[PDB]
Amino acid sequence: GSSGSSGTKEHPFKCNECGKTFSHSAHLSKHQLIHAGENPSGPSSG
Ligand SMILES: [Zn+2]
Repeated sequence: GSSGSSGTKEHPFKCNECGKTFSHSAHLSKHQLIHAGENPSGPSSG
């Protein structure tokens, strides 16, 4: 058949923390640092 029913979001890199997608890894890896607390909280509320 085919690997990827959906049309868009066909990037080889997909974040598992949120569910994002990046064409290149460098982008993902970098976008991952955001999940590892890399900014001062504020308006956040759990
Ligand atoms: Zn993410």
